[PDB]
Amino acid sequence: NLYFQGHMWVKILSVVGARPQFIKAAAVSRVLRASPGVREVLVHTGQHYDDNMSQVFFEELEIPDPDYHLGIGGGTHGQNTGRMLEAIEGVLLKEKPDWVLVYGNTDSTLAGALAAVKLHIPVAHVEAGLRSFNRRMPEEINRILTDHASDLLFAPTETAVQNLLREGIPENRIHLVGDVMYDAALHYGAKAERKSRILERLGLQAKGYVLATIHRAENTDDQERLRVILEALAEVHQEVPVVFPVHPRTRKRAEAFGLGSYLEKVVALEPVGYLDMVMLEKNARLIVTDSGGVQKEAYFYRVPCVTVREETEWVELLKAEWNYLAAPQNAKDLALTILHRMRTKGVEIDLYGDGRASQKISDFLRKVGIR
Amino acid sequence: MWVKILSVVGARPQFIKAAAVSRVLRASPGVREVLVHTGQHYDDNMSQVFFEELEIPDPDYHLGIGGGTHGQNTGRMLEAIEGVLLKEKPDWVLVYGNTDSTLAGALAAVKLHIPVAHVEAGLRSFNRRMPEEINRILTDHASDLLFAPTETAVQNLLREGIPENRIHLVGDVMYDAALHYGAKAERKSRILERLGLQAKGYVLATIHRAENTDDQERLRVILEALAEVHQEVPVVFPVHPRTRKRAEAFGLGSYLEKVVALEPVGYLDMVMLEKNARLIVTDSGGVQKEAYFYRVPCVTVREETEWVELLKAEWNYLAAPQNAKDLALTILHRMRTKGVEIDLYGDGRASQKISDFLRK
Ligand SMILES: CC(=O)N[C@H]1[C@@H](OP(=O)(O)OP(=O)(O)OC[C@H]2O[C@@H](n3ccc(=O)[nH]c3=O)[C@H](O)[C@@H]2O)O[C@H](C(=O)O)[C@@H](O)[C@@H]1NC(C)=O
Ligand SMILES: CC(=O)N[C@H]1[C@@H](OP(=O)(O)OP(=O)(O)OC[C@H]2O[C@@H](n3ccc(=O)[nH]c3=O)[C@H](O)[C@@H]2O)O[C@H](C(=O)O)[C@@H](O)[C@@H]1NC(C)=O
Ligand SMILES: CC(=O)N[C@H]1[C@@H](OP(=O)(O)OP(=O)(O)OC[C@H]2O[C@@H](n3ccc(=O)[nH]c3=O)[C@H](O)[C@@H]2O)O[C@H](CO)[C@@H](O)[C@@H]1O
Ligand SMILES: CC(=O)N[C@H]1[C@@H](OP(=O)(O)OP(=O)(O)OC[C@H]2O[C@@H](n3ccc(=O)[nH]c3=O)[C@H](O)[C@@H]2O)O[C@H](CO)[C@@H](O)[C@@H]1O
Ligand SMILES: [Cl-]
Ligand SMILES: [Cl-]
Repeated sequence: NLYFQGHMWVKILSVVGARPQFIKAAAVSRVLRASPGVREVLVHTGQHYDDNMSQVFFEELEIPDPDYHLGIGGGTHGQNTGRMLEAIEGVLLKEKPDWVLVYGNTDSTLAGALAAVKLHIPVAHVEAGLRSFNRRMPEEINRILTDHASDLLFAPTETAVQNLLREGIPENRIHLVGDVMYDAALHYGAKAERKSRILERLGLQAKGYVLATIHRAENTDDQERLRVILEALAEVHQEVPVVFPVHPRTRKRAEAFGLGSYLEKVVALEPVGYLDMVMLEKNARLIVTDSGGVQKEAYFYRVPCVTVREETEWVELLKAEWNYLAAPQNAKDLALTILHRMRTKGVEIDLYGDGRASQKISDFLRKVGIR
Repeated sequence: MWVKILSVVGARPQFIKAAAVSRVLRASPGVREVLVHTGQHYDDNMSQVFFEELEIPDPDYHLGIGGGTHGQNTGRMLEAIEGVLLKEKPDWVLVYGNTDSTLAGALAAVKLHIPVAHVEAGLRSFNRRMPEEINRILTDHASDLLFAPTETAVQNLLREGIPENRIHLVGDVMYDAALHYGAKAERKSRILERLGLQAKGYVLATIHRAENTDDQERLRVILEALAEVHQEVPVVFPVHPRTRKRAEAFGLGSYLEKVVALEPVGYLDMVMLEKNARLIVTDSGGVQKEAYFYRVPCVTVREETEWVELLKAEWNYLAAPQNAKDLALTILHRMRTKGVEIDLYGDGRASQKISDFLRK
């Protein structure tokens, strides 16, 4: 035996529930699965369950079948989170992992953190420390409580680091690693370029359209806010075609509120896969969204962005002038704002790291040691 | 115009706090209170006895959730509490202390955008293994109003970036309760008579922290320490059912027969035992304050406490359970001590301060 023979396994269990969590997990899981002395276990809470919200990401992003599908979703915050909490705990007692990874800030994120910390299993938070400072948002609650329940905090931004320090989280548990969604954009771009012909199937050409997505509860749960958004987009479409993959939350609200006819006024799609989405974003003249990740991706592709919200967690994008908030207060103004910004670019700047946040995270999990 | 306050209570120390605050809210103009009992504590001697002897109004809801894991108790409470909130739509949800019930109620509420107010906010053990440290950090960070009992708790909240306009130093509602119920206790408690004890003729012990009961070696040290003490001065020991169950589980039941072990007692009986003890040994949060209220020296069987002013003032002493004999001696040696004269925890109107803030 010449070389040193290591005898130590760590079991890392990831908890995912929703579309953006599968994307982040695809970047991180792949590095962990390739890491010596790492056994990864993946739990799918069931929060997102339609194939174009879940299965399609497992296919295109090459994620192994979850070890557990919990089958929980569609309910209230109370039912989803409550049921996930108890179910995730069951798994934890079975699998007895050394670390629990949770991602972003869905109800699934919070359920996993809570299930784990009370069993004294160390929680690590991928995308830690983002603040909208708007507690009406369920996502803000989620990230605050998850962060304060975590033993490791993988911040993507300096602002995120500052947020955590300001809430008394000790500096030694915080690591600025950048953003794994940039890793993912880099890792899957060639496959998107190879495999999507969404542009060919919509008869669209590069820079000849605007891409839009809207699903924030505060935008969809209010009939008249939603109307401002659908009406604005419809106005924009007369000037530049608007492509709009429509989230199931958004469709369900549009329907119940009777606003369905507005979707005839733009190029509305079922929700798309990541590969088609990359191609759509890459080639847009402008992106209008209330998504977190999409704001970032627009910048990756150096496409201008409008965020239809009263705030963003991703403030560096505003400072760099790649992003611009426009709250949905009236349709005329929203539309005018969109058309004006279609002519803009931000400044050249390198945000979100080197595309290897996944490797940093894996390295930090493996070397923390038994406290 | 009128204001609706829904209160969530699960366990014994929450009933006691609720009693103080309830009496004042109910009596207050422009206020309905709805009371939700999660079911976390359910034995008659941990729950009904408090409603009855403290004349707490019947809970509008009894969820009947208890006896399971953290994840079962909390996740079920979360769903069940939310259901009631959807029905009642209060202006404020009120939580107390730091049980699994506390967290479920806060979390149920904040996702419905109902303002949450934390009664007894900002206490910190800095021991993140305690399920109660997590409960309070998360509850505090989910709350809109923070009723701190001490300057330390104010400081703890500011250091975690919680804004000062949300923090009110109101003292301790458990002081209110002690003052209000003191006379009834005097009139109605016959527990000294029943147990054959004389005033200042025994030590009072309670023990129930998870780190003391789930850990066999810690639990053994404690029970062994108390049995040694009892040889010198009788030890009176109302045993938390968790503690009873863990002691039976680890085969330490016999130590309970070597002191004056009791089932858990009512508040009135407890006040009488506390008042008349030579010294109190506990790992309870509330009992360490109460010993101070009755100028009875306290020994706290833990590595830390949230109530650090009780150490500062020499009314309370830490004794971690490392060694049965070291613990027995520390207990016996603290018996004839006393702390300095100082007023902690306010004027006994913490509840009315609380009530005023809510109405305004
Ligand atoms: C506002 C907010 O809190 N957001 C949180 C939220 O994410 P988010 O708002 O980005 O959700 P979302 O837009 O559904 O997904 C985008 C992805 O879908 C792809 N995407 C989008 C549409 C589509 O049809 N196809 C497709 O592939 C896009 O290419 C893109 O890769 O949940 C996340 C999570 O917990 O992990 C948190 O990290 C977020 N926190 C932050 C701060 O961004
Ligand atoms: C350490 C810890 O986290 N503790 C938290 C915990 O309380 P605690 O540890 O005091 O539990 P506990 O000792 O059963 O009750 C004592 C009462 O029972 C009475 N008591 C006691 C024994 C008895 O037989 N009869 C009786 O009437 C006594 O007279 C006394 O009035 O739950 C509380 C809650 O969530 O509201 C938190 O505020 C506490 N946080 C703090 C910081 O003290
Ligand atoms: C509270 C929470 O965790 N919110 C997140 C959730 O929003 P999202 O709106 O998806 O939140 P939910 O998981 O509660 O789903 C809401 C509703 O969408 C419908 N539905 C959802 C999924 C599905 O596959 N099919 C379906 O029809 C159901 O009616 C369901 O009740 O995921 C988004 C990513 O896309 C995130 O940006 C949001 O932060
Ligand atoms: C996690 C949590 O919230 N812990 C609190 C809980 O501890 P406590 O130890 O009561 O915590 P639980 O509510 O989880 O109860 C633990 C176990 O005690 C037994 N049991 C409980 C209640 C009852 O009426 N009968 C019975 O037998 C059950 O086996 C139960 O499973 O209440 C204490 C008040 O006394 C508080 O100091 C603790 O902070
Ligand atoms: Cl979307
Ligand atoms: Cl007890």
